[PDB]
Amino acid sequence: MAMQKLFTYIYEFIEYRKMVLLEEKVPYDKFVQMVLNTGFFRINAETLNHGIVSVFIFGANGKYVHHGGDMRTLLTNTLNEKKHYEELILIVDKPVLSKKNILDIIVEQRAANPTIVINIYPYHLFCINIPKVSAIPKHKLITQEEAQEFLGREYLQPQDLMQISASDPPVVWLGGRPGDFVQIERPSETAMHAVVIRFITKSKI
Amino acid sequence: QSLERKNLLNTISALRTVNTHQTERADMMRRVHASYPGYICVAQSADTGEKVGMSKQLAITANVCTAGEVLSLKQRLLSDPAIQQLADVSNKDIVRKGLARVFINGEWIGCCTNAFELAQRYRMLRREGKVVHPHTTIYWDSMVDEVEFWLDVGRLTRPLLIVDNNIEKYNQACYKAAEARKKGDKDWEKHKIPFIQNTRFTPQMAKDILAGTLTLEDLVAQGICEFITPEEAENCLVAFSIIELRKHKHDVTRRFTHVDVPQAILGLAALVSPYANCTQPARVTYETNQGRQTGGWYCFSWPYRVDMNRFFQFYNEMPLVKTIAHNYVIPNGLNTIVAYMIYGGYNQEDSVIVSQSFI
Amino acid sequence: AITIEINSTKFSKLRIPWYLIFRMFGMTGDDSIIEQVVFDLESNSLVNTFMIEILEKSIHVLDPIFQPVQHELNREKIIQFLSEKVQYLNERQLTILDKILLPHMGQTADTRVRKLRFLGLLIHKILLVIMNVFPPTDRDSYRTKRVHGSGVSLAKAFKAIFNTSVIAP
Amino acid sequence: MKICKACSSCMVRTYVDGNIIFRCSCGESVQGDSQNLLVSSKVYHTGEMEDKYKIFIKNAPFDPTNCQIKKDCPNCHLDYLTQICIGSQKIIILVCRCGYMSNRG
Amino acid sequence: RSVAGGTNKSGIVRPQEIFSAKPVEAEQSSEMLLRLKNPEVETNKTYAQEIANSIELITFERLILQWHLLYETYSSTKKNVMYPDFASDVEWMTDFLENHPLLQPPEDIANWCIRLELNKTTMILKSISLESIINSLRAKHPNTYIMHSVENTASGIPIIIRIYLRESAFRRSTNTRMATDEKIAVNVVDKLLNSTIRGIPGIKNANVVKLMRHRVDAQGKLVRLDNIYAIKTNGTNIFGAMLDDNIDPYTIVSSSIGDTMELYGIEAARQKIISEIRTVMGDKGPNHRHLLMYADLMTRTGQV
Amino acid sequence: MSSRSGNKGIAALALPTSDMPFTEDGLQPDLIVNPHSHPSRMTNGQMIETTVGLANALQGVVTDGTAFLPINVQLLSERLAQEGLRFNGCQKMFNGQTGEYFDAAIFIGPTYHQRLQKFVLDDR
Amino acid sequence: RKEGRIRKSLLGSQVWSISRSTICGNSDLHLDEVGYPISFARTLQVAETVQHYNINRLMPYFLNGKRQYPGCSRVY
Amino acid sequence: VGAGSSGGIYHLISRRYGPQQALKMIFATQQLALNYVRNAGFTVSTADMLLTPEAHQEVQEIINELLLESEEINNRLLHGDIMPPIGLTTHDFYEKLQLNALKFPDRILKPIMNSINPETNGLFQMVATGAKGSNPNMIHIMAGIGQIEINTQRIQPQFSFGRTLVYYPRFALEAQAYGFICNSYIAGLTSPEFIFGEMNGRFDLINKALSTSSTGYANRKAIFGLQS
Amino acid sequence: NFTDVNIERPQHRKINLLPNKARLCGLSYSGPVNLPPFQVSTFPIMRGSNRCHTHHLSKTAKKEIGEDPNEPGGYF
Amino acid sequence: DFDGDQMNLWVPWSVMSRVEAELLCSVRNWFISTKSSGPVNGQVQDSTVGSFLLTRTNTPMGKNVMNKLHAMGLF
Ligand SMILES: [Mg+2]
Ligand SMILES: [Zn+2]
Ligand SMILES: [Zn+2]
Repeated sequence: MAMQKLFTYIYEFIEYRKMVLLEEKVPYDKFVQMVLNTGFFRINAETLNHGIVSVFIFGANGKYVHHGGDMRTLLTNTLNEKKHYEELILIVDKPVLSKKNILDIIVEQRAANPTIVINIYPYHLFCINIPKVSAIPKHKLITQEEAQEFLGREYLQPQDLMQISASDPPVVWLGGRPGDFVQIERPSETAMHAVVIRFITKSKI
Repeated sequence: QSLERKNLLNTISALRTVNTHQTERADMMRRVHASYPGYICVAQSADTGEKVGMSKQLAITANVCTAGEVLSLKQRLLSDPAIQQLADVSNKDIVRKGLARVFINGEWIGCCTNAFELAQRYRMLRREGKVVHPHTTIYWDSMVDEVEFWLDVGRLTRPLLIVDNNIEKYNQACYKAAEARKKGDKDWEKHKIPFIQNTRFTPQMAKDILAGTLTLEDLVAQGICEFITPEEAENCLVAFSIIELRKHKHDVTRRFTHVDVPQAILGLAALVSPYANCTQPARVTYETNQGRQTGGWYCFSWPYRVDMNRFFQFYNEMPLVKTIAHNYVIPNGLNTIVAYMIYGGYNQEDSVIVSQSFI
Repeated sequence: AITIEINSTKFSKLRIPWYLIFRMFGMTGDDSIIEQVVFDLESNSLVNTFMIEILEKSIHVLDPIFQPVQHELNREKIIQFLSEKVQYLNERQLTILDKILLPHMGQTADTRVRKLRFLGLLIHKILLVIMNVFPPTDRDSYRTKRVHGSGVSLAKAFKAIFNTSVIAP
Repeated sequence: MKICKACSSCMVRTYVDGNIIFRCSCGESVQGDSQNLLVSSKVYHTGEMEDKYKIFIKNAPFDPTNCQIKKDCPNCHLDYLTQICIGSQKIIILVCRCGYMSNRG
Repeated sequence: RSVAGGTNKSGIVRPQEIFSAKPVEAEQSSEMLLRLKNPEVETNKTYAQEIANSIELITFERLILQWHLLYETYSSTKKNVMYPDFASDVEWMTDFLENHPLLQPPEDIANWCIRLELNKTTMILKSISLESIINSLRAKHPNTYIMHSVENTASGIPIIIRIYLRESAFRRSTNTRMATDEKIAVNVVDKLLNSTIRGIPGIKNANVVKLMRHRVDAQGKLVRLDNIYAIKTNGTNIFGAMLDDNIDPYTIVSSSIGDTMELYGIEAARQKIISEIRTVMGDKGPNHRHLLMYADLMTRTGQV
Repeated sequence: MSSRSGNKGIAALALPTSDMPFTEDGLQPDLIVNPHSHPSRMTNGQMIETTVGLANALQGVVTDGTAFLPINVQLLSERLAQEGLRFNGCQKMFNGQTGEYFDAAIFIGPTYHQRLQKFVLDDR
Repeated sequence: RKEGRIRKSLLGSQVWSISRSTICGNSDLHLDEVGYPISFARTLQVAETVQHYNINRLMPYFLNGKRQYPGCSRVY
Repeated sequence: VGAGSSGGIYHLISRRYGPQQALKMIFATQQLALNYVRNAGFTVSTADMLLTPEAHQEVQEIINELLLESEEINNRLLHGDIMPPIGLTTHDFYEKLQLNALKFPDRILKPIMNSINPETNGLFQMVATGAKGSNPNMIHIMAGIGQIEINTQRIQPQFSFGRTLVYYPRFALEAQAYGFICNSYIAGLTSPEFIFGEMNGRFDLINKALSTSSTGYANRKAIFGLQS
Repeated sequence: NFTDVNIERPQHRKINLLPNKARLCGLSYSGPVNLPPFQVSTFPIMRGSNRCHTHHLSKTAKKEIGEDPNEPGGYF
Repeated sequence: DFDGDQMNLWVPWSVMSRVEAELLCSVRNWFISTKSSGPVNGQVQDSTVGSFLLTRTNTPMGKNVMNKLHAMGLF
């Protein structure tokens, strides 16, 4: 089911993000037990810039996904810890994404900490190795210098480019922030593969 | 609509046209419904545009009924001892005693102990033709056990030749053979008689019709043919031709109530086409459209009349291969000599090369 | 719920529940009203029981428009509320009703019982169709069609034109 | 069904709380026996067709538009029998005027 | 084209689904092509068939002959005043009680019972045991109590199960207290009848299809394989088939643009639009670049 | 122009008498209809009508060709043979412009044709 | 709607200097040739501005006028 | 040389010499073909569509095989041998079982080709060279129409309950009652066979009208979303 | 209430209005209806009906008044 | 087709529209289909069956040969 796939592929997501785990991996039984008891499983990883990315895995029937007060408490407590906190990732059931109160607390604490990136994603984002899916063309983030020279040669503003959501599964796995540029190598039945650059825009939900 | 005088065919088809006034509904109302044969020409319709199937033409024998004497038949039904009035039977009696609801023009009057018996008795009274008018509709619904009598205006009727069986004698002989077999006789099979079914129409009647001395009214009054409505057509097993009736002359498993004339399923415009059943039916529909837009003697009073966009063609010929339609509409067109051949590529894609001298 | 709408200049856009029309016509008892549709109350078989439960749920459904009279057995109250929605006034609204409700059965007060029996039969047939006992009526079959020309078409147009040009002034 | 004896109406259920108590518009109440506990039910595609076509099957030997087959009637010994194919299960039923019905279904 | 239920591809229904960007639920001909994990078992048609059977969604009401929402409670210490027809259940209701000492009827029970009769023909047809049904119902319905008969007996004795509602389910309706206990009890029947006993949700059917595929050999030749078996389902659930271990999760092909977009992203949805339009165009379709114009226009914003 | 089988056609060529093809007996067409107009639309009634009318003209009769009357095209072709023509209604034919005979015998005969009242002077 | 100012008057147009007729086959015309009847050829006109390089070519048109073909009927 | 033939000679002439050369070559080769038939002659006859008496018997025997195969399926229905597989009801299984049994074999071309002289038959040559017509057209004219199918199913009993037409009994089991036409066009259809062809023929006319209007509304919405 | 009715054959100012006269002159082939008995109304008549002047006429009789002897009528 | 079809024809009178008509909208530019990238035009009907009759190896008269006069007459 969703929990075992999420458990096996969240670490593939962390490795694909070029992140190193601060803690140690627990067996699957311990993970599911901790999800059932605490209501979430928190995985902390460190980026190349020594920033901290915390991954929260919320069970379907946990208290946090139902009552916004506990979500507020958890987020406010973790965000006040003495960590660099490059990003916060919250993995929940897809029906939770349609729950207005949880979204309200997410956006409220996002406004409370302008520096920290807080993102909430469904399970299916991390229930597979997204970059290894055949139907997904190879995405890669390009630096602002490469994007700047490409736009200068093309006489384009970033807003003229085709757009891509920051919540797109390949972009989530890449870790692309809004305002960044992602180059896609798409297969072509007319040219036998092609390259486009898409502008990353604000995340959905 | 404006009477378009393209030809006599256009006139009598414009007066024979029935008008109905991107969904499944649009598809379904334009189809050839299985209730059409004999009443609506299965070929005639528009071939282009949204008017496909929106225009319906009466078949050749199809007529439109006038309102019959509803009250006379209603009093005959009420006075019938086989019908029990509504004030005498309750709903509980209806379901318990197996009574069938009797309607006249959709108005429920009385109930009967046997729907089939009532329908057959009144169909016989209609065949004889004095007490029950031949244009009345007597429909028995075997699925809900109702007998409906219809005499309202607007019914489509067509005459159908009646087929008669010896099914009563066949049944009696079957019982006799069974009883002989049960008594122990070895030759009980000799008691069985062959089943016979036929129409009473004889070649003499055909000659008399052609001679003019026999009319349809005489055939109806003699019990040879009777008028059938789509309502009653749902109660009929019709042999599509005298060939099919003759093939099953002794088939007790296929007992027809009527025998059809195959040309009756087409209208005048469709019957103009010769060997239409040897052609794709869509082309016969194309003929129904095109036969009504051809020049000719569009109106025999043309010089007295002042007309707009009316074309009078000097020369008309009877077709060398004529059809039954030309007995009723003046033939317009010519028996051109045509060569089916390639001649220089000038007749490609539905073009024609014409003789300038012929023009 | 089973709501019966009569299309008329006075009666329009109103969907009277069926039992109300049955009670306005007499025989206020709901058991006999049910019998008018099921034809037998002491009968087995699943179609009859399904009909009875269907009619029960129809009776008990709260009509947002006919809330006060949903349970009333006072026939005069039903007729009065109908009149305001559309004893001498009690009769007139009932007298206009039978003329506009199944006129082919009759337009006089001696045809109310047969009108109710026929209406019960119609409801029964609709319920048989909803039970998949029978298919819907074929909209293209010619058993249920009529062809009208000249005589019928002009007379109805003459009838409409006669009052407005002769009688109306 | 429960019909109010005071006014011949239908009494609603109002399950309260361990027992059924039928309630009318009169305020009349008759409670209810052990057979009143069936709140709802459903039987799946079972027990139909023969009763659904009871009138039609009874009328079949007399309808002249029904297909007939060459087969002796075991009851009255007619070499022809009326053949009926009803339902999506395509149930063949052979009936005769005498009353033979061949109840397979 | 067919007009059968499950896939309404008649007329212009499918092009409108593509061009008007209808969501997954609005689709009437959704399909998935699932590849069996690992290529050696791929050629096994019997293996592919049993994976298909395990994938088809099995709803509880599929296994049920009849059900009756009764008004009766069970305590095992009282008379309980049971329904006269179903008072014979107490012969095996006591037998169940002595066989399951760990599942005594609780005190918070209600008097709303749902007696159902299982279809043993369907159970053996899909190879579903009674305990598999019982475990599925308890896992998904924590606010009910379930008793049942014994499944080992032969024909003539039916499999009977009664779900007894608990008072916990009724207390959740205070926010919508206009609905009485009857409406809640009937409501839980619909939820209970639609509980998933087996299969992937949304997979109405799963048929084994023979695929044409290419592969590179040890010699480097590109050969075309005609012995490859895969599962073609009615209905789309990419996430559901992704969680299945018997399905290659990286080669799931759905006919839906909406499900491809939510699961895979805009670039995969853009490729799905091309493939979906090309299916409609037939074998006399336009140049491929005209399909790129449609898909790139429809996906230029990051959304379909 | 149209035949009674619904095969419409636009007249685009007027050839003089000397330019029309003619048979060995001097029979020449009024209309030259492409054989490619037959196979797709399957207007076989027109073919059968021409076959029957070839024998009708030589016998000096007008025959009933109503739909659903019994038809035997083999017997109609045998009737053609009995009237002195070939089994098919095909004759040796000469090109009018050159005088050369076609290698194939050409099917030529009387087919009833109608002028549809759509006029080019009205349309243009 | 389809008859409105946008769809009928703006996105479409009624135009001058245009002819319509039934089409028919001509195997003696090249694939990029169209057979234009002479009556329409005199109705529809081609505007030729007179200069030194075309004055001699345009004179036969001008002299023919409406009487003879190839003619001309207008001068600005 | 055909129109729309990718990789044909005119496509090649366009690729190497230009589309104007291809247009000039289409006209020039057209004149050669037309000037050849100016001497060769080409015609179609009623005898071109006529089967020999031996081939007509061969076609009759083929159809009798299809009717017997349909008849045996009926006998399996009379005795209840029709066992529908999972996913289909008995009616659905029977209907698809009858459609398969009433399909014409490939060998129906054998009597047609026996009667046809390919080097001289104008009807065959028009079909065989791709000029006009198809093999099903030739079989329908010469051998038999076969089974009428509307929306990949036989004629539904819409006349009444269990009746397709007034000419057939209720719950008729003969294949002819449901759109099987044993006759060919040359043989002439009977009245009920002609009616079924009309339903199929009118169905195509309706589809042509509805498709053009339905595609037109989609075409304009496609234009406005893409024109920029 | 009205109880006196008689539709009369079409009249021209009174002379019998023949269908040809109505067609050429542009009138309406209508007949008066009576409703003491009075009449202010006219009602179009169907050619060929018993209320038409051509009901009883034979082929030659139809020819003398200018009507088509062969057409059935049935129009207004 | 030629079963009654009508087509509009307008002759460009302006110099700009005439230059455009000749260089851009000439039907030589539509010989290859934009939709399918294949050729649109070719032989139809008589020329399709006449090309087969011309190029077939054998006729019923023997070999498919013509003398010099008829070979010249084809051109
Ligand atoms: Mg055309
Ligand atoms: Zn009461
Ligand atoms: Zn018997």
